[PDB]
Amino acid sequence: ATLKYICAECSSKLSLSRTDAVRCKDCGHRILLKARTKRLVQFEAR
Amino acid sequence: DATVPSGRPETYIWRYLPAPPVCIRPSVMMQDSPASNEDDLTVKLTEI
Amino acid sequence: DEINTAQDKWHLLPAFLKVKGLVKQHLDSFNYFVDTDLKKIIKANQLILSDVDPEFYLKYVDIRVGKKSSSSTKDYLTPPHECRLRDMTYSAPIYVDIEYTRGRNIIMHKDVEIGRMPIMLRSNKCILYDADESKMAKLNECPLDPGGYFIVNGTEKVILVQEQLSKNRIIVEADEKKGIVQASVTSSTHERKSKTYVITKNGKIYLKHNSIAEEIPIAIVLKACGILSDLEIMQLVCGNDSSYQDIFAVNLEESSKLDIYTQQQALEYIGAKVKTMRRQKLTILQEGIEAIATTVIAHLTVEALDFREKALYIAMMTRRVVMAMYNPKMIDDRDYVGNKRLELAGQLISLLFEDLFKKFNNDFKLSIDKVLKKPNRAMEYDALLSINVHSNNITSGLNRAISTGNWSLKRFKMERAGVTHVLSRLSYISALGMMTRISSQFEKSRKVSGPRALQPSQFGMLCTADTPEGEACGLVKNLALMTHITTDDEEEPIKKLCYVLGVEDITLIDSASLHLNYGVYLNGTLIGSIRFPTKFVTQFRHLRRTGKVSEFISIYSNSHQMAVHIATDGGRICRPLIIVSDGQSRVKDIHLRKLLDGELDFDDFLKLGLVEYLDVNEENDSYIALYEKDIVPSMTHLEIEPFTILGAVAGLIPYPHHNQSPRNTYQCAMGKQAIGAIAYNQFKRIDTLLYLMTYPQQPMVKTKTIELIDYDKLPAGQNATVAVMSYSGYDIEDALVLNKSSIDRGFGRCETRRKTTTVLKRYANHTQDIIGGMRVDENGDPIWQHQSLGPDGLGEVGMKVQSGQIYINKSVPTNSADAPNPNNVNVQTQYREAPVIYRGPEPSHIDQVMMSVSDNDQALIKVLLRQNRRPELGDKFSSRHGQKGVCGIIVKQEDMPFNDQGIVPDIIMNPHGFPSRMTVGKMIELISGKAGVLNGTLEYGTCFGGSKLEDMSKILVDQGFNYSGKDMLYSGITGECLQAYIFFGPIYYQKLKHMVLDKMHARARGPRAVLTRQPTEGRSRDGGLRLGEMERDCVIAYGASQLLLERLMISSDAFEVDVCDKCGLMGYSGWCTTCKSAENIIKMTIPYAAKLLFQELLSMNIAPRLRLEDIFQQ
Amino acid sequence: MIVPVRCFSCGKVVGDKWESYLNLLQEDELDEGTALSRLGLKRYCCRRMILTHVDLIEKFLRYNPLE
Amino acid sequence: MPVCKNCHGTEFERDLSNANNDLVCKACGVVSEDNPIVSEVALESREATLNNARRKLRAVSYALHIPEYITDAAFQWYKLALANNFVQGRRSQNVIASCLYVACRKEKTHHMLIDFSSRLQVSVYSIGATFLKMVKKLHITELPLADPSLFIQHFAEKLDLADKKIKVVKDAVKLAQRMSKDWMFEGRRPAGIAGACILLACRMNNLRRTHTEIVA
Ligand SMILES: [Zn+2]
Ligand SMILES: [Zn+2]
Ligand SMILES: [Zn+2]
Ligand SMILES: [Zn+2]
Repeated sequence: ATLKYICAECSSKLSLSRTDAVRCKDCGHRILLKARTKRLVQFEAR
Repeated sequence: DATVPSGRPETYIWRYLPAPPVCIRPSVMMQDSPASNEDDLTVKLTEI
Repeated sequence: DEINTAQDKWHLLPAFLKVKGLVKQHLDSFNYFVDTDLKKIIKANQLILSDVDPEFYLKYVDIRVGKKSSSSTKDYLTPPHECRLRDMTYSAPIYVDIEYTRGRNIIMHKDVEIGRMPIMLRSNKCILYDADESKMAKLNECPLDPGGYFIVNGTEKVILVQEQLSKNRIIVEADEKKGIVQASVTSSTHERKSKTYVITKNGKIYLKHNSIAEEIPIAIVLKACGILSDLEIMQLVCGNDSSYQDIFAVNLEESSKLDIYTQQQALEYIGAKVKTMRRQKLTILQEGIEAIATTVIAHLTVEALDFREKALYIAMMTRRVVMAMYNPKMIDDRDYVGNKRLELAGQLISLLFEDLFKKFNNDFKLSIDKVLKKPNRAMEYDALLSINVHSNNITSGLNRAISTGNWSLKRFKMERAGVTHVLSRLSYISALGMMTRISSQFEKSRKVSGPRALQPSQFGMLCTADTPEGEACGLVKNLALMTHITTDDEEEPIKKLCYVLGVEDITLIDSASLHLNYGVYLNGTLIGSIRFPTKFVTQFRHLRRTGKVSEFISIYSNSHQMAVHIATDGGRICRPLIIVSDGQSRVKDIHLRKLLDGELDFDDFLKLGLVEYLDVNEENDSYIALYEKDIVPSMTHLEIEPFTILGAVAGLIPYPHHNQSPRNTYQCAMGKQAIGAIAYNQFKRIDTLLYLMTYPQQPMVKTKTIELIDYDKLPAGQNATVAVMSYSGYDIEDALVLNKSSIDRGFGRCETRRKTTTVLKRYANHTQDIIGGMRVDENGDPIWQHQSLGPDGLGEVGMKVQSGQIYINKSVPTNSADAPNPNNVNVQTQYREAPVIYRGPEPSHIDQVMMSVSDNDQALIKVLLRQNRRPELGDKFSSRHGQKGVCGIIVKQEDMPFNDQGIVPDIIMNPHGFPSRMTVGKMIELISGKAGVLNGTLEYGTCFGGSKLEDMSKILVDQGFNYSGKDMLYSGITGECLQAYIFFGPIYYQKLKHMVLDKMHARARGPRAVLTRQPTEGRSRDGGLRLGEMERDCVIAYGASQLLLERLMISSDAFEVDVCDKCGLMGYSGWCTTCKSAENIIKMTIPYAAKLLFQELLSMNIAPRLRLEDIFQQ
Repeated sequence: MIVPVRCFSCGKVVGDKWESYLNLLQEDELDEGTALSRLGLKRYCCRRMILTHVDLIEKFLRYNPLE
Repeated sequence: MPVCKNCHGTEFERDLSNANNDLVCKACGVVSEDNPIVSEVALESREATLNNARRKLRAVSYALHIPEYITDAAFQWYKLALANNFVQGRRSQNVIASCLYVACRKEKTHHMLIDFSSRLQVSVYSIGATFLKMVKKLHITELPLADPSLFIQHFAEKLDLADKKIKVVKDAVKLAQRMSKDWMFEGRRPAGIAGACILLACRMNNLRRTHTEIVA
């Protein structure tokens, strides 16, 4: 959710330290995305 | 014609070798890391 | 509804493809490999011993993939799509049993791992193999990827099917001057080897074999072939009376004038003139030194012990060459497929593999050597796990190979290039598009006119549409929909089986023979030329379609050449269609109800003897009709369907048969470049450059082929309302023109997912690289030069991100580049940072970023950007019909017509496009479309068929539009009746690559190349353009000097050189440097390119010392 | 991906009808245009997109992040 | 590094926007350059044996699938001891081994000496002695430190079954560090206490495995 990133398969939210671990907690799976901010953004529809 | 320099066709065999200026054939730079790209003339004559 | 001959045949090709997949050609090969090949390939070398240790050996037995003997299917392996993100190679380890010797009483087997095999998607051993819609989902990959390609390093590559000149059969080609080069070049396992033959001069004919010395009188060799006849020798190759009598005899003359009785003489004339044994095992130096190689020099094909087989074979070669050596034509040309046998992916992988593994074993001997050098105590200890250290040159080397595109074969020392490609994903079509493409090779230099024409025999067995201009090092072709490529079958059964028909051994034959009937040939090898050819062929072809040796192992006869041919050869093109039974088909029209019922399958026709695969030569014998409507009892076969003629891509063309082939060419070549759905997996995969379409739509009309490849489920294009008119005289040539507040309403809208990748690599300095950032001065805000990232200091999801800024910050240490020592105190803290700017001509967004790692345990970030391009002016819209066009001026709304329902002709094309370029299929297709929208149907109109036109009129007239597409309209500007009715109605247009916004490029002052300091090359790196010779010479003819003096002088390289009148050379500053001078120098201007030219010259030995003159003073 | 809100020419609201259309196709076996005939599209331009526009977005949802 | 010819600005910003690529200081407005130049497109006593050194190294190195990286790192160490002439009078295997070993130890990656020593006849007092000696002649000191938390992962990859193991892994770790806490961790092989915790949590995982399969 609000926190930093997500698994690939687990879709399990997780946060991480630096030079820490590539694995998530629950997944024996590696790759992970980065969650979208709470920061406001803008488009214009036209 | 033998005016001076051409001082007779004792020129036409190599007794001394002009080395190409560095500016002509640069060793490609190190470009992010320790990999340093050679250049053939540099390498060949530098074996000469 | 009873089944109808008009309707029924159509269900076949799909039902044909329903089971046997669209691409088996990369599949069943690769599958065949992982069973047949390796189980045989090691069975070649199962045993190795170094020269030492009388009692030792290493005995191979088992080869498998993905089974350690636990379960049947591999228990687990990494998911392929997931792997596509990790940049790994998607592969399975090898498991191998070897029982072997080490020391007293061992002879012990285990399961061993030589390494991993780079497997292929949707193979036997694939994960996705037998996967239904769920393992798809959970395994995060689209069902509709056709498969049949490899993936290595996370990129995606395909072995392109390599067409190879057919191998090991006699080809003889007449040629001007010369004397008609003949050849047969044979390869089996070891030693692919070529032997040409030809006349030298004026009837005087000799052997060239690069093995032999050269130029050997042939009939002399024919004696050396063991036949002593000297009568039949003529009589065999010659004929009876006719012409041939004299023609060959001159040979016999010069054959007679020297020697005779080969038994020593001739034979050891060859052993006398020949290359040496190459040192060792010249113990065979003899008269029979050649007698060994007499069998093996040219042909591995036969060998055996006495020569009469091989002899009479060679004689037969002599026959055909003296035959048309009598008269031109009457010669084989390399055009028809029968002389070109392509070989699919699987076989190539073995050929490559077995030699890799070859080098492996060979050096593994060398490995165990250093074990048995020095016998301290008792050394056994198997030295097996040393296979690890010695492994994976097989594995990783093979990766490097398949990724390279260049294969090095150290057995043959033969190296082929451009063997693979990056899979092209611009569409869904593109994927399977470059799959099922065919590369050519060889054909000497280009100017030979051979690699040019597209022949009649090409019918149905190669796409009649796309053969694009990418010729270069080869020739690109395509399979049709239905092409089976029959692999090798087997030999001995057909050999002794033909004998079961009662054919006679060569040995039982009358010497003078060829007079009687025609001939029999196995793969080009004659046996008896049995009597009674017809009923022979009938029975045989029957036996195939009935009891044995199905598919190929075909038969075809000849008159001109008296023969008949049966081959087991692999790598051949085959096509199905229906045998006529007497006057009509074998299906009896009720059997397709016995098909559509659901219990038939396919090949049931084959095994039950209805239809089967064919061949060029084969079908060149047979007689086929088009439709069941036209059928004659004199016929033989009949096609299932006409529309199998065009291939996958070409099937997209609606009503192809109404359009000139020049159009189907460009339309196929471009169609692969359209943009659209890709695949369901879309948004979970990350590509370097991957387009898409915002609102895809089904093309209003269907070509039956589209339903076959499941095309429309992945549409690429727009179903558009189009008028044909001259409106807004911007139209002119091929320029289209659009509607605003349509594209505004949305239309044609695009997104481009691009990517950037960064490998964080650690350093022997024991110092990694840091991703930190986000300085944020003033507390005010992260600096606009940077900003934009987030607390992590990396690009944020979904943010407008602009040129000059950084979406990813990579930094390495400055001391990281150098040689570390284990002496340190505090600061690694020095970091040279090279955060990569996103350059570009417009805004962009980041919707995905990935922090992940490869096998080697080092941090990695591969991210992607997307920007939605509005299909603005300059872009390329096409017709799917062969109209390549660029959108011109865009019109707001009010203008362009409306008419009765006020519909707006969204895309208004040009009249002069069609007629003089002449393509009616688009035009009629329109009518088909405006029909389709009525009764509310997707509509056929497939090739040679589908929807008739005449009905569609009645289909419109009831709803009250013209029986043409024509209609009144009203001036978009002036608002009144248009003078001429306008054909228009909905059609389907699409947007290609070549977005204008990429290619618009300009350079004010850009970089200069290290060497020439001029305008760095191309686009990308940076700008600057190319004025070449041919273009340059133009400006001469205008007499303009100053355009040159500006052009190749000032703004190319603006440069001064310091030169000296005395001893003219190029110095600098204050010296001529040959003469210590500081005086005579004249500062002046020359192209820096020119200085470069001098110094090069003068760097070699030469001097163009200059002379100077007053510019003024006359 | 979605029914486009309006057709590229008419610019009548399309979106409303896609749902109800598919409803009228699944239940109530009935002819395509005849449906749209009483569904309120009397002009083909609009009509195509109802006859057209394969619905992908669900075929995407297979790959949704949470699965 | 340089400074403006006039404004005496030392801070240089290179505008790549317009594709001129022109560097100027925000203090002047004058570029100091035009169009930056850019690139385009074994007989020795020691060095031959160095090609041998990487060769044998690179060969024997990744048989364990150790990082291509770390191998490169250790090579320079072999050159280091080569300078000290530590490489003279002893079996090359014991040397090349120790060389690699100091790297992975320094990088604290999951391998064990007793583990790594096995690719030969080694009594492990051989290599351990060697490594010990090159330490006597090298002032490299504290870096090679160890914990089982490394090893247990690479162990689990050999333990099969499912991913409860991973859950179990977290089990062992809390176990492990507690055993480090309970002060019995010291003076014994990391492999032993490692497989110890692995067992104990597998017994916590209600599975049937064997000490054999563990010491494996
Ligand atoms: Zn996870
Ligand atoms: Zn001078
Ligand atoms: Zn409309
Ligand atoms: Zn300045």
